[PDB]
Amino acid sequence: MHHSSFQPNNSNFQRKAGGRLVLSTPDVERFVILGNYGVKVHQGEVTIAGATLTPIDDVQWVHAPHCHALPVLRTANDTVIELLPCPTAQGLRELARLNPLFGRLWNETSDTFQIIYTSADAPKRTSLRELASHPAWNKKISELLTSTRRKPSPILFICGPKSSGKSTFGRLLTNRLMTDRAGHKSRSWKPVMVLDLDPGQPEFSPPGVVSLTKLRRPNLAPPFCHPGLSFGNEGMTTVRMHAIASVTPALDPAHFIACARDLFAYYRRSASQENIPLVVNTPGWIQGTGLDLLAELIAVLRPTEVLYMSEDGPEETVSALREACASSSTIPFTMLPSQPSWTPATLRSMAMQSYFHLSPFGPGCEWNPTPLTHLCPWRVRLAGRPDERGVLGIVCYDHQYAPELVSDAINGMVMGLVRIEKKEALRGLAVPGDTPLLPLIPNPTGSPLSPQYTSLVGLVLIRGVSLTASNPELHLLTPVPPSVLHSFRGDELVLVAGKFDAPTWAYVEGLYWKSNSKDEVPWVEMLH
Amino acid sequence: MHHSSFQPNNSNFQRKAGGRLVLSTPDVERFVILGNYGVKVHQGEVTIAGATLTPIDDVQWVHAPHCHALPVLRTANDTVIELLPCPTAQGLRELARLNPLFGRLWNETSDTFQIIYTSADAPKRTSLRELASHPAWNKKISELLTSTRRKPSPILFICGPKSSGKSTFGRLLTNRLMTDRAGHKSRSWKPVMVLDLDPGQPEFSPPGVVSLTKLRRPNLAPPFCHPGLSFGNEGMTTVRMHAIASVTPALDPAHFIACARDLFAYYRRSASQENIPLVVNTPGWIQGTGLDLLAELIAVLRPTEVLYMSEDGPEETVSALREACASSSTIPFTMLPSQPSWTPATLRSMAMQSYFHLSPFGPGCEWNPTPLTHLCPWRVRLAGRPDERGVLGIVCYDHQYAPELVSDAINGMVMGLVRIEKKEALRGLAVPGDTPLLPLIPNPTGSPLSPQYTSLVGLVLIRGVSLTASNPELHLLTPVPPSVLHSFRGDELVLVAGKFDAPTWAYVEGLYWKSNSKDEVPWVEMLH
Amino acid sequence: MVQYIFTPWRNRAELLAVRAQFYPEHTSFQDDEHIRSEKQKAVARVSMWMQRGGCPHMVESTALLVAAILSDEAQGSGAAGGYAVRAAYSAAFSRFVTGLLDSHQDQSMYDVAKAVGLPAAFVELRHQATHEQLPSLTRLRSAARRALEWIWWYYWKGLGPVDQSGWVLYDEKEWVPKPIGIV
Amino acid sequence: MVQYIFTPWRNRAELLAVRAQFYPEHTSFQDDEHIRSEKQKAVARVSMWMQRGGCPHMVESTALLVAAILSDEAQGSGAAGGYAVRAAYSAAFSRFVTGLLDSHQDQSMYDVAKAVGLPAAFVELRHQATHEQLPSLTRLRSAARRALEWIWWYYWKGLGPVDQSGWVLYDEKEWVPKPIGIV
Ligand SMILES: Nc1ncnc2c1ncn2[C@@H]1O[C@H](COP(=O)(O)OP(=O)(O)OP(O)(O)=S)[C@@H](O)[C@H]1O
Ligand SMILES: Nc1ncnc2c1ncn2[C@@H]1O[C@H](COP(=O)(O)OP(=O)(O)OP(O)(O)=S)[C@@H](O)[C@H]1O
Ligand SMILES: [Mg+2]
Ligand SMILES: [Mg+2]
Repeated sequence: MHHSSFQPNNSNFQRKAGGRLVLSTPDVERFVILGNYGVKVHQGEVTIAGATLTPIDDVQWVHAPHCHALPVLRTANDTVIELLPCPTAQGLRELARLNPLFGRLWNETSDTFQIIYTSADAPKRTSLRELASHPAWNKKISELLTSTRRKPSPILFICGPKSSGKSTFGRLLTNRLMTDRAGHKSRSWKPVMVLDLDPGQPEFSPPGVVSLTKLRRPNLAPPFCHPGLSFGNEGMTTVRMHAIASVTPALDPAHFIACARDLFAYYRRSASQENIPLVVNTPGWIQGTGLDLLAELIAVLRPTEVLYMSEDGPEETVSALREACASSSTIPFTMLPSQPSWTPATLRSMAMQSYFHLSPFGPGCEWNPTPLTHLCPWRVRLAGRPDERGVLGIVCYDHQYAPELVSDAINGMVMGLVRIEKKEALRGLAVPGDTPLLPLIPNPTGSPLSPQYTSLVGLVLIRGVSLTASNPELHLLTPVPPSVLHSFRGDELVLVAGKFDAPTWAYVEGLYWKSNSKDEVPWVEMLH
Repeated sequence: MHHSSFQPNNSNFQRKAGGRLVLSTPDVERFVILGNYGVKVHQGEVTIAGATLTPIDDVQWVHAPHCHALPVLRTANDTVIELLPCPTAQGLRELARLNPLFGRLWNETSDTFQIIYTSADAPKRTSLRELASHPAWNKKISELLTSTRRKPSPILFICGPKSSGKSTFGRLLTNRLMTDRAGHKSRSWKPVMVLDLDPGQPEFSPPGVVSLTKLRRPNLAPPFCHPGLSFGNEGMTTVRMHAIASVTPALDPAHFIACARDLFAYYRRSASQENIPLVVNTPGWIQGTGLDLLAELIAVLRPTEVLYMSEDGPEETVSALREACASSSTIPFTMLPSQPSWTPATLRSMAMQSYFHLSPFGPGCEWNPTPLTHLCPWRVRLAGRPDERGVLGIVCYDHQYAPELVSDAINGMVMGLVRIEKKEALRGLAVPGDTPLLPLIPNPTGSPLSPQYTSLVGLVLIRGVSLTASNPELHLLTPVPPSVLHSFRGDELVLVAGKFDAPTWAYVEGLYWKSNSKDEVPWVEMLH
Repeated sequence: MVQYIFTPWRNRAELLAVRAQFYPEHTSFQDDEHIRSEKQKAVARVSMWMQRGGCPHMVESTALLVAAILSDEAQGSGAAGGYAVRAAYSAAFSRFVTGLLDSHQDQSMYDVAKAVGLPAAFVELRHQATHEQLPSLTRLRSAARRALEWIWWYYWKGLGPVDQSGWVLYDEKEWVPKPIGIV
Repeated sequence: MVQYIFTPWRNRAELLAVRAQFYPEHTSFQDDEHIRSEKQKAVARVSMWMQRGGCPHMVESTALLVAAILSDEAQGSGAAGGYAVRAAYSAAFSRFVTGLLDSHQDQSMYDVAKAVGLPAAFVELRHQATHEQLPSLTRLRSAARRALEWIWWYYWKGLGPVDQSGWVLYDEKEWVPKPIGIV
């Protein structure tokens, strides 16, 4: 009842009841909880990775994956906290049976969340990092906050070299802006919008998609813990998405910028009514094409403040950025430190797999552990007319394909359902009609469908094309709930096929489940 | 009459008579003459760049171009030397009116040869080097010499990295073997054969030709002072030549080796009778293709002794060579030092131009200063039959050509007259017959004409193709004397066109002569 | 269970089939046309594989070389006019050599080449092609042919011996679990 | 008198002629055939120049690009089957970029590029082409076109405005001295 330890620190009466923990603290004390838990400040005030919770607040669920930096919790004078066990976490845990990578990512104890004490936890291969922060970061955030409180909805543009802290900083900034409650009698929470323009390792969307998200609650979880927010009191909702079909925006810069314009446009419309700050995080390019892109982005958006997380970056990139910034005649440009294993590739892959296992519908988002193979696929028709077919055709990005090959190439990959809003989209393509072959929409140029008239409606994994009968059909499985799928008349719905990085995890998944619980699997060569 | 000076040294009675110098020396003394001169040891013994002259010897002409290292002359106890002025040198000198490069290459005084005294000579931009030699070099040479005197005709293979001393060493070795006269009562001079397998900067042939030369007199002059020895008491004669048509043997290794075989074969035949050592100098490659070539050459020739002029060469080349050497089960492999402006390109060019100005007849070879433009060309017919035409056709190496282009491409370049010995050469080509167009012999493969049945008969410079009439003809000018040209029936004579490095000097030559003595010159763009 | 290697081709038969198409001679007017046709189909197939993701470097190299060769010996208003062919060849060689050297690296170009067993000629040809004056058609032709034979020894020969009814939820009473891809 | 520059082309008219053939649009069914034919002849001519020795790098680059473009849009059993075209394009770009960067050098690739004025896109495309997975046909096509226009601005536009009687010794009484080449 006085637990003291290097990483964490002192405490007081620790009352275990029904599976939850009621812990009292009479003095400033820091904890480092690990796992899945819920916080509900009973009395006093606590800070969690940028947010501040007081007695008048709802339960906040926190996911602390052993991968990233465990959020630190700091409690202030005369406080009583109640730590609840998260329910939906159980489903996520079971995902370890479908991929060993998801196994070592939480506490290997009994309960759902385990406290730590310098080393009494953190099983083998600990590598247990911790979320820290230079005083500079905090000071700058404070400045931005106070300035905001006396002006309209600011726009903060965050950029910098790879592995610099752009994401983490964004996280802190967002939470602070939302939760601040400086002194205007809590005004409970100011909504906040996040514009994600990073196809590489996205936040609030599966890899390969750009999007605009609206947050009502603090963001206290990694990307692979909510990669598919509900489409359409609604803690996090997605306003619009666009498919780039590549893990590198260096395949069609024009398209990338066009997407940025459309999304920002929507933000403008929404902002016009209620004041809502926008936080945008850019990719991680600082030379060549990328640098040019950044310059253009700054010009288009006209960000109020540009934050470069380097402080020792190459003179070339810094100079270029400063010039672009100067051009819009008035934009503050500041620099911050950086503070510099799970490689980006694996992390990205995890995001994708998590997305596909998202259940079609508390607190967050439930998960379904049943392997993809077992699930029943969606049977789409490929023989009729553009009113009794379902899919209007298949378009290819950045690369064509001979007719015959298409069947084999498409099969097994990830594609995107794109909904046509205005017919002024396919204006310039030989759209197949009544019509056995796949209704391929020839696209000589190669440019992707315009972003002004088309919107992404989630990704699709194809599990088998069988066009050898008198009923051509496609078996595809997606996370999109049936409600949305049925409401589309089939006449406005095309499938986009690009890169996406072949979902290799899918094939193996079945085998893992079968073996763990304890035969010509295409594309998998078993070594024996 | 006691002239003393740092570079040269003491002397005695210096009698000037009729234009020559009779100088007496009562003690070992070294001189460094510059220019063109003739030596005739009256009494005693003198050494000149490797050779030794005694009273029983004929006048020896020495050319000391200011470019290379002036040959040093060392006189022994109680000697009297008579220095004669070279005659034919006058023609060579006048060549300065056709190219400023040939201007600064001798003494800018009155007479033909000027002695030196540390700095009293060597006009502006002196850079006056001097021929030296590590004692190791001399010792090794001595060893080879004594060994030779008790065995048959040795074969010495000299190789090493660029700018190492392969050529200079060869020079010394050749002179010593020839002149030695150890103690067998002078046996006046042993003939010596030199096999030049270096298309780059050749010795005893114009750039781009491989050849076998026979020397009766000591070699005391740079390459551009006898690039076209007489074909067929005959101080230096050429036994056989082959055209490679490139300044780099890296365009058809097979052909290069084939040529080496043929030439060596002839050497074998000649050697069989009279004992005559052979000195072969290879290119300057030590990595990749070149290294492989060297290995093969060692295998084919089976040299008695291999001399690598590096002593610190890369372990790769040295190891490779040692392995190849070991393979023939018994070959001594030794290493020597190296002792490390006129670039190879310019030197090579000079060689070529000198060749073309050679007079049709150490003492040596006369030169004709009249510009090439003024000379009367050889009118060859291109309309008749293979008995009244002259040239049997035009073959291309390593590259084809569309019919139309050929006329323009050939014009102005340097090609080679190849004499067919046995009809088993053009066996595999569509030889044109009776037949306005150039009789082009299509050669799909691209490989050069076999060396077993074809021999080079000097190079040719084309100065104008006019196939627009009722008498197709080619105006070409060469150094080959009329006697040889007429004795060929025209049925066995083809022109080979390869690289050769376009003779740019030719075009300008006319202009220089005209201006110095004091209009749409093709290919020359005058800057004004 | 790290014994899972992913390949772009569905199974093994497909890979062997492609091998057969590329090298008819070893695997074994109208006949010539047939052979050419098959080679073209093989090249296209490999291209697809490349896009799919994950593909042995040797396969890509072989595809490039064969494509170039096919372009070279094409009569009938479309033989690339000589300069294009030389470019295709140069590109193929550059990619092939760069791949091999990059793979077996921890030295110099020639040293690594010798270690692998790659005839120095190829390294030289690559270097020359990149920096100065693309080589002549004849050299490229012969070199490409040799390259193919070498690749055969190094890789291919070891792969085996030589002999609103638009969306209807699938009936939860007729479905049977089966690997992703099979139907 | 070091004011002598040597060129592979005989005079100036020939160079201008080649320029005209390459860029009909700026210099200005049957017409299309004519234009294509002329372009082919120009490419061949440049090839000859290259062999002759001494040739502005820009000319060689232009020739390569045009040759590739011609190969791409050739119908009639000989359109290279798609992979060859992509190779020709890659080779052309590699040579072009390598030349420009190498020339204006004393830095980094991108730095030199920026200094010269070469859009970074080209540098990136080159790098990608050499090391990994030759780019897609569409990108190469558009890039090549842009490259040509740029080259036009950088070089071509400045070259001028835009509007046993077998061997008989020649009679030493009828010959008149005249430059090597003229007849
Ligand atoms: N102050 C800090 N406190 C805790 N972790 C930090 C801190 N600074 C950096 N890190 C670590 O740095 C890593 C990268 O953090 P990010 O914010 O994702 O950087 P990033 O620039 O977004 O990386 P990319 O380019 O997006 S892959 C994380 O794993 C963090 O654990
Ligand atoms: N001992 C020496 N005495 C005088 N000059 C020397 C000596 N050693 C080297 N040199 C100079 O070195 C230069 C090169 O001499 P070479 O014998 O031609 O070397 P090389 O290996 O034949 O050069 P390459 O490869 O053929 S161009 C000459 O200009 C000589 O003046
Ligand atoms: Mg990030
Ligand atoms: Mg030499």
